[PDB]
Amino acid sequence: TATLTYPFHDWSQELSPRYAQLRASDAPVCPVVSEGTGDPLWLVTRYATAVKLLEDSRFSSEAAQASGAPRQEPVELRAPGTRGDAIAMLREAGLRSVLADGLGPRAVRRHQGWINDLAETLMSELASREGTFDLAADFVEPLSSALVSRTLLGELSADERDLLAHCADTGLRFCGVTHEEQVHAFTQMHEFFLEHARRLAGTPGEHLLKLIAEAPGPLSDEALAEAGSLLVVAGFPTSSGFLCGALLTLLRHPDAVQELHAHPERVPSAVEELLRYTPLSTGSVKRMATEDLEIDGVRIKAGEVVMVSLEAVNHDPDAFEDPDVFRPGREGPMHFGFGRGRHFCPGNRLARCVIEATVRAVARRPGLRLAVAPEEISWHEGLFFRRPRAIPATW
Ligand code: HEM
Ligand SMILES: CC[C@@H]1NC(=O)[C@H](Cc2c[nH]c3ccccc23)NC1=O
Ligand SMILES: CC[C@@H]1NC(=O)[C@H](Cc2c[nH]c3ccccc23)NC1=O
Repeated sequence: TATLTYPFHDWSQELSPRYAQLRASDAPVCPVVSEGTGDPLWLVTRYATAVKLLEDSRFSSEAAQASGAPRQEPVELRAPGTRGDAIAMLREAGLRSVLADGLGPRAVRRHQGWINDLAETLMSELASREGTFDLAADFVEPLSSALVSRTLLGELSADERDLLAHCADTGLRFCGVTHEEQVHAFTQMHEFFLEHARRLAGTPGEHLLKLIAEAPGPLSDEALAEAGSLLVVAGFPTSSGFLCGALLTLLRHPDAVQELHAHPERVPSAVEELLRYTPLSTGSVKRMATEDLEIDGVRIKAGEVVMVSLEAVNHDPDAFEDPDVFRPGREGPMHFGFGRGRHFCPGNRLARCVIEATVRAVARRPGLRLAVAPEEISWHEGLFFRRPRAIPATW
């Protein structure tokens, strides 16, 4: 119909041109309709409006996650009949900030050493390869797998890692699998943690699941299972998608990489520019109005859901001059790659650490290049978190 359906099917790094058109329109909030559910939704694409939305206490993230809320995703992201309320269930047990605690600066200082070791080990193995090699399979996959085992869940079997990864790729989708396959993904994940979370949390290590389980009524197995599913969904396809996308951005900008090779102290700024420039989610961050309000003049009624596309905001020319240029020296406002306000990614420091290690491993080795044109890269169509099927590269 004449109301836009959402999302915009921009599964590659080419952002849908619709986002810029909506940004330039006379509306600061645009009504859309969910393709997967038919629910009405509002969509924000301007940086200035997005700041107002994500800093407004009248907009609730948790209320937008509740069953029956208008939503963009085709299937509810919980096992049927369960809360799907992991952060609140941790808060209920007295686990104030266990998430941010176990992912903050002290955790980076524990893990950054082996993270950089592993990035170097992986890249050094690639430096010995002939012909074309795959940076997705042979760099991003082992690095992200080690990240999830060592920092989030505990030492996983290869079969366990393969299983959780498949559940993430199957359930976190707008399309490409059946309804039944999508629910079975969130079923199989929840069933998986109900049985194995206690054992995983009990092994020696610093992993977040152990911290959650071993912090001060006892922690129910349903809450520990909800925490496991939370860490997979929030930590696994995001890190793997982003690292793949960041590598593509670097390979597409050899002049920038040459600068980082010569001046490695500029890597942290390049990390921030990657977080702004490289797209990740194909949907949007969402919030529910808990009372009638106006945002930039547009009246929103209690119960309505307003979305912000982080990609659209990160490419807003009102915020970032030449927004479609990858400019590591950039000194613009804070990017939205980790969101904004109360729900700012609590994994942001760990993510920055793994991104930095990846950038350094690339910048240290001149000659790395994409083996084919960018438009020939194949993409997993329909994922919430963009990811190419492979990244063929050569020296
Ligand atoms: C490059 C990697 C990552 C990116 C780009 C990213 C991005 C984001 C963004 C944009 C949000 C805000 C969502 C919103 O406002 O509704 C968020 C929230 C969150 N992130 Fe990250 N993330 C990454 C990695 C991770 C990792 C490794 C973890 C580890 C578990 C993690 C855990 C979380 C959690 C639990 C939330 C929910 C916070 C809340 O709703 O209050 N993230 N992330
Ligand atoms: C993480 C699960 C849960 N659900 C939410 O809608 C928000 C936003 C969010 C952050 N990371 C995601 C990965 C996949 C889907 C949604 C999200 N916060 C939550 O904690
Ligand atoms: C539509 C299905 C799913 N629902 C969400 O709430 C998150 C919000 C979000 C936007 N960009 C991100 C990057 C990393 C982690 C979370 C997010 N995105 C989704 O795609």
